[PDB]
Amino acid sequence: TLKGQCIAEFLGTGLLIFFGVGCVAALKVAGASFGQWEISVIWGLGVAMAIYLTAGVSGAHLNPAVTIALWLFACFDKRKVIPFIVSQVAGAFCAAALVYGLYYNLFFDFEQTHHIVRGSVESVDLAGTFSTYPNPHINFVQAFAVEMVITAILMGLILALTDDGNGVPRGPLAPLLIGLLIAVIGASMGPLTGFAMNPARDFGPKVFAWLAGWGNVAFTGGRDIPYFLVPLFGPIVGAIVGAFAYRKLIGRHL
Amino acid sequence: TLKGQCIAEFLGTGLLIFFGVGCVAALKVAGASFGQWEISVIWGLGVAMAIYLTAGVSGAHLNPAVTIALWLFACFDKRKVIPFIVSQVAGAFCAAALVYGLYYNLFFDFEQTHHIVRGSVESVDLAGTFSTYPNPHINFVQAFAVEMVITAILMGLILALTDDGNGVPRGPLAPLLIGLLIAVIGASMGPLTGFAMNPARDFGPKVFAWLAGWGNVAFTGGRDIPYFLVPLFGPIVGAIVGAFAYRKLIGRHL
Amino acid sequence: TLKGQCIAEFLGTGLLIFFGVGCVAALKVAGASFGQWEISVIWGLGVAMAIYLTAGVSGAHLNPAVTIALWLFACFDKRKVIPFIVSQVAGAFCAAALVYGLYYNLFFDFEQTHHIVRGSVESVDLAGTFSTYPNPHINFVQAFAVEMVITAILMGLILALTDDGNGVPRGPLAPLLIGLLIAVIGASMGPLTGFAMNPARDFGPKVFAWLAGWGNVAFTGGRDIPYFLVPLFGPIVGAIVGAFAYRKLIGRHL
Amino acid sequence: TLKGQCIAEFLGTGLLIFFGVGCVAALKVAGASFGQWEISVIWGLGVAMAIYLTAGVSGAHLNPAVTIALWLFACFDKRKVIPFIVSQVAGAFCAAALVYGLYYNLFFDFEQTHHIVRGSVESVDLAGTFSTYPNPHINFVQAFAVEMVITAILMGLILALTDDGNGVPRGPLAPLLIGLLIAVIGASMGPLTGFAMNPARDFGPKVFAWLAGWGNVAFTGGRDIPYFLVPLFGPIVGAIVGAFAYRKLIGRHL
Ligand SMILES: CCCCCCCCO[C@@H]1O[C@H](CO)[C@@H](O)[C@H](O)[C@H]1O
Ligand SMILES: CCCCCCCCO[C@@H]1O[C@H](CO)[C@@H](O)[C@H](O)[C@H]1O
Ligand SMILES: CCCCCCCCO[C@@H]1O[C@H](CO)[C@@H](O)[C@H](O)[C@H]1O
Ligand SMILES: CCCCCCCCO[C@@H]1O[C@H](CO)[C@@H](O)[C@H](O)[C@H]1O
Ligand SMILES: CCCCCCCCO[C@@H]1O[C@H](CO)[C@@H](O)[C@H](O)[C@H]1O
Ligand SMILES: CCCCCCCCO[C@@H]1O[C@H](CO)[C@@H](O)[C@H](O)[C@H]1O
Ligand SMILES: CCCCCCCCO[C@@H]1O[C@H](CO)[C@@H](O)[C@H](O)[C@H]1O
Ligand SMILES: CCCCCCCCO[C@@H]1O[C@H](CO)[C@@H](O)[C@H](O)[C@H]1O
Ligand SMILES: CCCCCCCCO[C@@H]1O[C@H](CO)[C@@H](O)[C@H](O)[C@H]1O
Ligand SMILES: CCCCCCCCO[C@@H]1O[C@H](CO)[C@@H](O)[C@H](O)[C@H]1O
Ligand SMILES: CCCCCCCCO[C@@H]1O[C@H](CO)[C@@H](O)[C@H](O)[C@H]1O
Ligand SMILES: CCCCCCCCO[C@@H]1O[C@H](CO)[C@@H](O)[C@H](O)[C@H]1O
Repeated sequence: TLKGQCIAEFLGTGLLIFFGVGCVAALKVAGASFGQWEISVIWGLGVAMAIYLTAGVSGAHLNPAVTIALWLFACFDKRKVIPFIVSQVAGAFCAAALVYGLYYNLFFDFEQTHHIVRGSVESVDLAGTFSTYPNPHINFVQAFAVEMVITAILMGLILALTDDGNGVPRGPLAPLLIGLLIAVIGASMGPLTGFAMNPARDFGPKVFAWLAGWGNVAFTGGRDIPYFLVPLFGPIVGAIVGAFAYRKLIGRHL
Repeated sequence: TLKGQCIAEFLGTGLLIFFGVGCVAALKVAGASFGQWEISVIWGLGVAMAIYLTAGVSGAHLNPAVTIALWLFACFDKRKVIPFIVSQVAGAFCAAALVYGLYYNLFFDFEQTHHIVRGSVESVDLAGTFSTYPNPHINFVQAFAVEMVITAILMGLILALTDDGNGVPRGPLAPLLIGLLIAVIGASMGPLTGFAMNPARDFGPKVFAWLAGWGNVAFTGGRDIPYFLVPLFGPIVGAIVGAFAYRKLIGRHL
Repeated sequence: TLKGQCIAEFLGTGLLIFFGVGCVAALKVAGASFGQWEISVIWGLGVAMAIYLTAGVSGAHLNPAVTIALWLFACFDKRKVIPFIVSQVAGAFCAAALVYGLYYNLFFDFEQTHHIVRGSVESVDLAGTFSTYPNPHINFVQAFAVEMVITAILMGLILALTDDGNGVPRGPLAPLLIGLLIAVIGASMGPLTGFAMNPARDFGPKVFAWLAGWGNVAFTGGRDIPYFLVPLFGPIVGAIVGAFAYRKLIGRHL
Repeated sequence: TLKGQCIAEFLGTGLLIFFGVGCVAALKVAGASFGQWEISVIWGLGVAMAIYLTAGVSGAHLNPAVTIALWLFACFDKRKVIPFIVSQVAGAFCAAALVYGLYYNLFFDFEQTHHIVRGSVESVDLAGTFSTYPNPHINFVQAFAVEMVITAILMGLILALTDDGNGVPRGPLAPLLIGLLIAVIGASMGPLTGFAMNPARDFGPKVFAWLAGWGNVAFTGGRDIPYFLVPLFGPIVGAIVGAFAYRKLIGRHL
């Protein structure tokens, strides 16, 4: 039932944000030792678990860019596109709230200790706990290209890993492999834009940080062009290219 | 036979405490370099091995919260609930003793070198080798919510990973995936309460540290409200919610 | 179709260079925390994904040394040897360009900040982002022996992991295991020559760095004997030994 | 054929020493960043590959303690016990020589730079590249207990992971899981005695270091009681206990 699938998409998306935002909070306000690889593998494995939990019900999109691409290139029912997307964004938002609630005290003590004013340009770093912001050395267009390229890779490899007509079927290994895929993308490209690749994963938590005291910088990242636009459209404009490229360059040759 | 299952639960629970408490001892008194992720993945993989060793005999609960939840939502024989729980706690206690016995000299030389009085409030850090204690910035109720939420997630995902009617069956991959699940929980939430999620895993070693010279602080953690209560009830009150949530939100939609 | 296989070899080789060169760029110009193991596992998993993507089409050589060895010991069609090799080198070259394009600004700001003249002997370190260079303490012949030994091991274990007549078939696990194989080679021998083991993986990006401003040092590494020769021939002269050794010492005993 | 099995045991044992001793050399003389977990996982995965390579031919013992235990509790042909053990020790010795040959220059430059006299008590640290030595805070008997306990665990879990009558068969996952088992043992107990658990893995390289200039300390570790005895007998006296415990406590209940 659609209602059951929307619930799964809500829970699955919330689950990966819980693990994801959770580990970044540990790094930022709990002093945990996490390198780029550790942060990336935790996000990836977190995603794998979310897939294992919801694949049997909704098919585990847990990503608006993936839903839209599967609609355009996988015959996914267009009537379920918006219901899935609203569920994904709602789950991400709620999970972000839950993580903030559990780490609550550490956020305030860190801001107090380091004299950080939440909502200021300097608080964007802590806001990074919830969503993505661009590397200091790159601009809007450059950040957009990054998200576009990595999401295309994400979509393309998701199709390849789940395409049973491509080599030996992965079976139950598929979700795990998708998690490791996210891990290598995060390790190789993460320093540039925080490998968002998912509109729900970014906007939901951004809206929460906005409500929790970070204000407008949660959306702009302290940049002239409001940054939230990149994690919103770059992934969509990227998953479509990825899906297209797979069928034309790999599938059409299987 | 029940006697055979209690032996397996004793060994399995002891095995994961051996690996778990062992790596934390290495970190604390042997100067090993371990970040939050490393500590978490070792605990998780340690649990996976314990499952591989005992699943075929007892079903590998190795956790009182899991036993009680499987009794309430999986038709697990109620007559085996207490026998399993006593075996789990006894195994955890013994393994803790074994690890202390192997690292014995390093404990005393570390305390001597750093002028630490075992049993004092400052020795709670070393006591952390055996069991869990709350992050300095959070209190009793906050720590209780953490354990409740993560154990619910643990139970829920354990059911999802072992539910063959949910997507493609994991088969022999299940235990490993459960280990990785524990790893991501430990990495994302571990800095808050040491992701106990298991009454036997915490109480058994706490009782040992109590007997080995840490005294009352082993139970209180140096807090007004005796901390041991959290790792004792939070997990139980959490595994039940998790089990419930799975059947109602995911299973009922498969 | 051969055209379809050359496209897959181009994409697959480009994919592993993207992830590989990407993570090294993060380490060198983005300040990411990556140890030898992290760098090695990312390269390995990156290779695994490239295999999953192309195995079903071309068989996933993604390495000139592997193509030549499979031709000499696996009846691989000799008419496809050169088409595969040109595709592999072209894909590696293009991916290197793409990674440089995404990290563009970080390269210049790093060189500016650390007063590094691109093209100078001191810029060889940054050039290391794209390809391999020898450890300061070893010379040409020593570096050649390293690449020869590790590629022989690579080829031999690739055959063993994919040989269904050897123990229990790995099935869909094969690519992942090959990735982990590369990871352990990189961790144990990587500090010596950057575990190139693949002519396309090294020459393509070297030619790019040459064109992007590093000049002649991209090829020589600042050594009397032009270093590029080692990653070019050592792997070939090594994959053949490895393939030979497998059939004679292991296969002939199955 | 026995000759073919002895060759596989020689190669397999040599392979894991190559990866193992290789990564420790990187850490000690090549300045690579490796924590206890990284070193442990590399050794483990290295062992997994050695198993994948030789399991189909010899059954992949690659360890005298395992051969002897399988003879006493698995009906392994006693006529092949000594031939296997000589092959294991010879392979370990040769691999150690090969690793030293590839890292040759780094050893001398490190000793020169840090004014270390090879053969002196202070050179035992570098000798640690090849084999195991006890933690400064523990003595002979304590080190013996460690090796005994961990090898018993090793043997017992190897039997459990390969016992198809125990839960869902692992199939091709078995070797990998055994590698991860070694990884968690190394992470939790490695700081105490270098988790030798294998007479061939320790004696062979010790004999090499002895011949390569470390002299008598290679065998004694600079201790009154010659240390080499522990990695020699502790594992044997431990694998037997482990094998026994498995059949009596787990197998007899399947
Ligand atoms: C299983 C799903 C449970 C969802 C619980 C959501 C709990 C939200 O948590 C709450 O969020 C508030 C706003 O950020 C904070 O101010 C509170 O301190 C916090 O407890
Ligand atoms: C599940 C629904 C959660 C809704 C968002 C609640 C966020 C509460 O968060 C609070 O917001 C206040 C106003 O910004 C801030 O001043 C506080 O510091 C912050 O704790
Ligand atoms: C699913 C995502 C839909 C996003 C629709 C656009 C939401 C824009 O949101 C708006 O962004 C501005 C940024 O400066 C702010 O000034 C506004 O307060 C904020 O509400
Ligand atoms: C296979 C299971 C073996 C269980 C052996 C338990 C060994 C306990 O070990 C002992 O514990 C004592 C109390 O902590 C210490 O004082 C001793 O030094 C130590 O050797
Ligand atoms: C397997 C059964 C083990 C029972 C617990 C034995 C713990 C012994 O441990 C010892 O306890 C003494 C009293 O606290 C302390 O003074 C010592 O420092 C400590 O080594
Ligand atoms: C399976 C777990 C059952 C636990 C039952 C409660 C055990 C309480 O244990 C008690 O805790 C107090 C804490 O300050 C101490 O003062 C006591 O000495 C100690 O025995
Ligand atoms: C899906 C495959 C897309 C291939 C795109 C290749 C893009 C190359 O990228 C370009 O490379 C130039 C030379 O290094 C740089 O100067 C540019 O700044 C960069 O954008
Ligand atoms: C996909 C085809 C890419 C072809 C290579 C383009 C490399 C452009 O790279 C540019 O090269 C210039 C000349 O070396 C340098 O001076 C610049 O600093 C560099 O950005
Ligand atoms: C598939 C790989 C084929 C490689 C063929 C040899 C290419 C050599 O390339 C040459 O190397 C010299 C190094 O100093 C340079 O001086 C030249 O400018 C460069 O073009
Ligand atoms: C595939 C198996 C190849 C085995 C090759 C063994 C090579 C030994 O290597 C040699 O060892 C000597 C003694 O340590 C050193 O002095 C030499 O420098 C080194 O090259
Ligand atoms: C494969 C057979 C290898 C046999 C062992 C050769 C070890 C050579 O190693 C050499 O040994 C000399 C004597 O100790 C030392 O003085 C040198 O420093 C050392 O390089
Ligand atoms: C398979 C392993 C068999 C080992 C048999 C015992 C080998 C002992 O070896 C001996 O050890 C002594 C240690 O101080 C040295 O003095 C000798 O030079 C050395 O040859």
